[PDB]
Amino acid sequence: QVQLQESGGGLVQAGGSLRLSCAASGRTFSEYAMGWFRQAPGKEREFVATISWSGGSTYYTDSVKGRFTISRDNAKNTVYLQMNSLKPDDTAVYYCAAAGLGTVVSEWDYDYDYWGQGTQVTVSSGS
Amino acid sequence: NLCPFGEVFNATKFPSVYAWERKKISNCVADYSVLYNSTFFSTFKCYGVSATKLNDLCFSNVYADSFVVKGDDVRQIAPGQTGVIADYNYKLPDDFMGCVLAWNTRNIDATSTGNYNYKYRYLRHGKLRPFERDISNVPFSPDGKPCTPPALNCYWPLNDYGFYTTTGIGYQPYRVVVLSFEGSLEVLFQ
Ligand SMILES: *[C@@H]1O[C@H](CO)[C@@H](O)[C@H](O)[C@H]1NC(C)=O
Repeated sequence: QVQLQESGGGLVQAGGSLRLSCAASGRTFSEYAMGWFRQAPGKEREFVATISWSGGSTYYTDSVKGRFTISRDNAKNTVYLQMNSLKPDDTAVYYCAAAGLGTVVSEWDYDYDYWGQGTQVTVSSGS
Repeated sequence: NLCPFGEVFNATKFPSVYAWERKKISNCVADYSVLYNSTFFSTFKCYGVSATKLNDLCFSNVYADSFVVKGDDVRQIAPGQTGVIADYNYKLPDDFMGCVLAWNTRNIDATSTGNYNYKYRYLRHGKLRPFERDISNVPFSPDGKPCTPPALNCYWPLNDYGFYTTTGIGYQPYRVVVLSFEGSLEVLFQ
């Protein structure tokens, strides 16, 4: 009933950019917090960024602080993730996620009730 | 004059969770702008009260509690939660109305060698009640009777958090602030 879907991932190389998108359905999108998670291969899924229902307050993980930008479009029912200056570490499947009632922001995977399937992002470099 | 929230959130020193401290905020009108849109906060959940609407409130009688816990223990600062923190250190009522705020303090509360100044209680006879606080440090026995070390089956109930800068986020230090809102209608006498 209430579902997310990722888009905008692909192949890029180190120093390029990528603009992720995630459309939601099932209820009012402007009433909940959203958050981005990612999972490198082998390593456990970690948190990236989170946006409040209003877009006013945000918070990011340190590995991306300064490079990544989370923003939403409540008119468009979708939240984005601008990624600049990508590094081979940033290779991961990126999961979109939606928070629950009363959650303004959260970096914690247990505070989001709905999860998308994930879009691949691969940054490759020289060796 | 507006409620002095900066002196709570931006205070230099914070306490151990077992010795959590409480500030009354009243006789002021509160500008919630500083909490609403920020890059400062990693966790922000409100319970019972509308998370959107706190700037509307007009007759403020709020209590702010401060303490430090480990990242994985932030989960326990919620109504109806179990665990060493909720049971023995800081317990939130089922009927809680208010907000729970926390932010990572690794760069100021953790060291490469390890910061062991922050403590939590881990042995106790029976769970705390909501908003109960226990700063006693007396030897504990699993059968309830009094107790004098170095007797067998006699333990000390506090233990150190150990905050290193190399551990995962779940073990990094977090400063927490709980805002509790008094009931809106209180009967003083009949
Ligand atoms: C702490 O102080 C800084 C500088 O004025 C400010 O950006 C921040 O919002 C303050 N925090 C609170 C809760 O007032």
